[PDB]
Amino acid sequence: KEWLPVTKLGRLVKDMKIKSLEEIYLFSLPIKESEIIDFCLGAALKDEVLKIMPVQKQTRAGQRTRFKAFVAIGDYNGHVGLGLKCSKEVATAIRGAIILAKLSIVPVRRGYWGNKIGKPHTVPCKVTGRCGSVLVRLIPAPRGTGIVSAPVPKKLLLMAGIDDCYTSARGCTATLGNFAKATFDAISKTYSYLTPDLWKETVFTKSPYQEFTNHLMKTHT
Amino acid sequence: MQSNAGEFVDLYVPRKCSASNRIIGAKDHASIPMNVAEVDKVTGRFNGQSKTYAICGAIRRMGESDDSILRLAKSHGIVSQNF
Amino acid sequence: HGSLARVGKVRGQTLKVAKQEKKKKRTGRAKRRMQYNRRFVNVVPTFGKKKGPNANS
Amino acid sequence: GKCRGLRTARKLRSHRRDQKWHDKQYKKAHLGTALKANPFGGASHAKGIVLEKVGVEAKQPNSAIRKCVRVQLIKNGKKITAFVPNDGCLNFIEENDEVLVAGFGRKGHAVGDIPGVRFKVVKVANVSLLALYKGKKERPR
Amino acid sequence: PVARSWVCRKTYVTPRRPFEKSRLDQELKLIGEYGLRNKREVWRVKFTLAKIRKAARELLTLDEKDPRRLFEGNALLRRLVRIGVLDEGKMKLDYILGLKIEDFLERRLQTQVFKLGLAKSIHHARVLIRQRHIRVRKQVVNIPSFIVRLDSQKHIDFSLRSPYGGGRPGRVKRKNAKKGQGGAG
RNA sequence: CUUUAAAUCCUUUAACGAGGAUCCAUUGGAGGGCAAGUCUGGUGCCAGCAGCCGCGGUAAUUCCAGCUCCAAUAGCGUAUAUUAAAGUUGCUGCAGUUAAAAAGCUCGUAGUUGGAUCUUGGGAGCGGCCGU
Repeated sequence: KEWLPVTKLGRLVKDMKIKSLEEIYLFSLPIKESEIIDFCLGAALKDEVLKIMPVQKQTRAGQRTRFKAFVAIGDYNGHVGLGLKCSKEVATAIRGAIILAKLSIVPVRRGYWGNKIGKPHTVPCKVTGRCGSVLVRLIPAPRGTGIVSAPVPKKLLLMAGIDDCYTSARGCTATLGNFAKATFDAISKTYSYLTPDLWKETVFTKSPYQEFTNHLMKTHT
Repeated sequence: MQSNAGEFVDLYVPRKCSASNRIIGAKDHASIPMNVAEVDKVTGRFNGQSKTYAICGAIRRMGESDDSILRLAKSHGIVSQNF
Repeated sequence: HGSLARVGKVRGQTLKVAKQEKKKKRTGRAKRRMQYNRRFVNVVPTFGKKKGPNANS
Repeated sequence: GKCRGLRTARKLRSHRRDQKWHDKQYKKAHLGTALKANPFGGASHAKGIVLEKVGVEAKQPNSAIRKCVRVQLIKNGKKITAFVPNDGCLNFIEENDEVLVAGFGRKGHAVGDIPGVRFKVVKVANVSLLALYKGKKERPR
Repeated sequence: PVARSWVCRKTYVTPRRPFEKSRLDQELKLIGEYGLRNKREVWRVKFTLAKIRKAARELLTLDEKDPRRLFEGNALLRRLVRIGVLDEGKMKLDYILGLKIEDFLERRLQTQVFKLGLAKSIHHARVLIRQRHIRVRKQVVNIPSFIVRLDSQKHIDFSLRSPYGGGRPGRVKRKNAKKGQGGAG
């Protein structure tokens, strides 16, 4: 019940000294504790099992059926994850893919179609993502358009807090793993796109491994 | 990233490689913000203030990460112009 | 087996149960009101998986 | 495309025109062969006279005997195996009875079990085979 | 060569995916909440919005100070202000995009008769209108779809020729009076 | 009464006209795709269902029925031409090592596409070095 952090970054997060995962994602820090995302976005995180997929390896005697679970996670206001876990039983696969999704959550940059008034509602620019054959293209749309999409990326983009978006998939989208990964690769690349908004030369703030370098020496081994 | 009113609206301003000027994603785990210690020019001791250079994973696996820091330190007066 | 002589075998020999006398069902918006009042305003979140409308065992 | 010339409109058009005959759906619908060969002669339905009742063996894995009817049409005089759809409805069809025949669904293609049967039976002697099956109408005798 | 019109359009569009659980969920929410009778009734309000929305987006491609865009814009805004869907603070045509189906069902004369407190429920309100009880400026409106204007809202009340207003008592009361007098002698 | 050439229909209106308000809503489905029963009875690769994968060989969630549920609703199914879906005709925009696909090779006339290079610096004013 009482969480015990093993990594350096998890120890800072627990002690309320790094106070938002915006600060973690500024330094591209690998999150490997599951309870960092359960700490910050804990109440605004919702889980939907995209697919239970039975996979098999042919053995001396019959097949060894394991179950691959795709879980899409995210708060309906900034962040999405996509976790894939293969296990012998279905409950272990789901739970493991919830954890792997949480670890994997990324922030989505969201911009404006034309008029720049109120809160942002859409993808900031045309961003393609892919794995396998599946090429997914996310396109900025006007306010109230909804997510014009296939039901899988529609489910991730809802979870990303994107209200409005035009999609355009390509290749074998019927293979869900590739399609869910491709649309997750497409919203991954929103804060990896250099727009003119992001030209103001970088002011390098101090790392959480430097800001609290004197705290980490005593707080744990 | 202002709206019409002027409010800064995006949820974090991502770092940007000092060598290539290309932004560093939330999961580019081969990035490196390297702090170079400064010198009291008469003494030759650590001041407490330091220069901070960020590099994206792409340049690090490209093998150009050392020559980038070499230019950045030379372009900061750390390394001699002669060199 | 089963050439042209076995036509209507099963449809022929089904034990013809009479259709039960039923109270007539509402139509138009009345059905659709009854439907809304069943789906949303009644039920509260139950522990475990949600069952179907015609869930029987 | 492959020639991106500003004055390549007859090369781009005439190429598409030529390659469009390798499309199967197009060539079918734009030659006179598929239409002159079609028993219905490019109609939705057609009436024909029942001449014999046939028991067609299901393709395989599922092995039942599908009660179709060999039908001679009125318009062409062409001969057709038309599937009698619902359960035990071959009892509603005698010899020398006008049947309205329709397609099966797959637009001049065999559907599931039945091999070389492209058509189904809709009406028998100007009475719908559903009304006979449900027993809302009786056969005119 | 006859002297008839033939001009007619559809007012609805059937959705592409017929069995989306999330769509069937939200549309039956709209029906039950605003007391409609079929999915065509939601689909036609959705299509009136999509037309308005398509028009609004077509104007947003045109440059500012384009006389077509100013005239057509101001007209579309004034049309939405009149029917009481868009506020007079929000008559810039980028606020039409931030506009939902619920706001047009709010202006439905069934839902206004409910919210003005001269009907008990949303389902009662349709009965009253459909049984020609209510009037809008001495005009008996029989039809619940009447989009009530912001000009025309407070003039909604019972018809003068209806027993819920100052009208002749109805068929049931008049038979029950004749039964009450038939029983006594 | 009004309507109308004369009528009809609507509208208006006396009088009648609703409790199982019998004044009784259907048409298709309920394995998945695709919203909705592993409910009971019958049948036993038969009868049949099934656009597709498939269901039926005696526990049939798939047949034939009863109950129930789902969808659309005064409408709903079926057949067929056709449009989108089809970035599965590709101008936008597809492919061609191995999945179907580059001529055996070169020349070559139409066709198509074609290197760089020929007016620039100023004179004048307004607004707070810049913009018309």
